[PDB]
Amino acid sequence: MNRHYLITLTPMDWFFFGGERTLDDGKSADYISHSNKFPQQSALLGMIRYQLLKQHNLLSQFPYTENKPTEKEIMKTLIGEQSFRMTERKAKSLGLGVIKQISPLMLIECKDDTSSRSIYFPLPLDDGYKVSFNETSNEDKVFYNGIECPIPNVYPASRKFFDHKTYNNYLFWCTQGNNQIKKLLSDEIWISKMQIGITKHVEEGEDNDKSFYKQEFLQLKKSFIYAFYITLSGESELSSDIIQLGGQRSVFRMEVESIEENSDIQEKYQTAAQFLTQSDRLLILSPTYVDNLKELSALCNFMWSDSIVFRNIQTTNASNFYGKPIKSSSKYHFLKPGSVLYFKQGKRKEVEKLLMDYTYLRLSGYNIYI
RNA sequence: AUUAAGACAUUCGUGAGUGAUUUAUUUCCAUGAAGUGGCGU
Repeated sequence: MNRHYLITLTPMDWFFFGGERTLDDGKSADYISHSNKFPQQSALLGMIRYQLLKQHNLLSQFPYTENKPTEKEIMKTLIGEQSFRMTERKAKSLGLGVIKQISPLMLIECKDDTSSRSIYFPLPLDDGYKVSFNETSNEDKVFYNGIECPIPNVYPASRKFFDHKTYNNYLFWCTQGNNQIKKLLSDEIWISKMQIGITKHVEEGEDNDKSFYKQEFLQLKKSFIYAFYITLSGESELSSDIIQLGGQRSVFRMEVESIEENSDIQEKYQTAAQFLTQSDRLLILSPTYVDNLKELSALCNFMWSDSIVFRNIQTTNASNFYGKPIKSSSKYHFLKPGSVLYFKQGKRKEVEKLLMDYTYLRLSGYNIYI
């Protein structure tokens, strides 16, 4: 039937998950490139597809080449005809091969024990404060670009009011304790180094395009690994290997573990995130892509949200795999993890319906909440 | 096939130029070539 795996990635060296105004972008190519802390789920999909072809010896080698029909059909049945695409955001099927669903990438801490792994999540933006939202006729009201919404009274749940100077919840990641949420600073998880690189020969070149590039390489602290859950169609197999995930040939180690069958991985991820639940808000655990933010703000009053940029590399089975890849023509803005959507009385169901209507994005571990 | 791939912080560069171990300082101070006669009553 279907087969469920847990896939742990261990950084062998300093990795580089980059992208936005990255190098070789032109328009002041901006040699200084900073690494994103996580890869896009598209990178996860592509890595899975690349390794699936590696196991079956179906990769493209040598300069521009061709394909015979039967290997084309086996690539169809294994990986799919087309990469992760934003245009298929409302397709009810993943449009790929044996891959059905992947959980959002999760940060996992591996203590030196048989003891289980602690799952670390970004700290909710509302953690530490209470939002009361007093609404009995006009007593206070705010317009967000021309929409009526209640007033967000925010107090430190410890009265005073929200001092943005004290606000440091965006710098923390959380995990479950006995009954205390364990807060970890982002620096205690990711260490960064700036690298200076040049081309030695020196030929005719112009700045941002000849030499002298600086890249941010991230290292993940000792006992921390990246993980996700995958469902495969059952006629394939995933083998432990050494992978390339990210930019500048960032090399990782796959440990593929088979979890017991009949296990919906979405329920597993939500069980992991259960300790952050609050009855009055929806916690965004992974980037979300509501097609109308004004529509969402209609039913949510205070959206304690941030934004991340998403851009995808678009390739098919027959594409120049050695060349400037085709990037997604549109830049897609996603809701940062840890974002808080505060809804009206009731009305939770149709905002959840708006969030889950992107079933293709739900399957690629994006619009996940708790 | 993954906002990817490719790229030595490198090429040129003398720890060198100018600059007396020189200036000041009596081998000097004290000091008798001196002392005494002897016998032959």
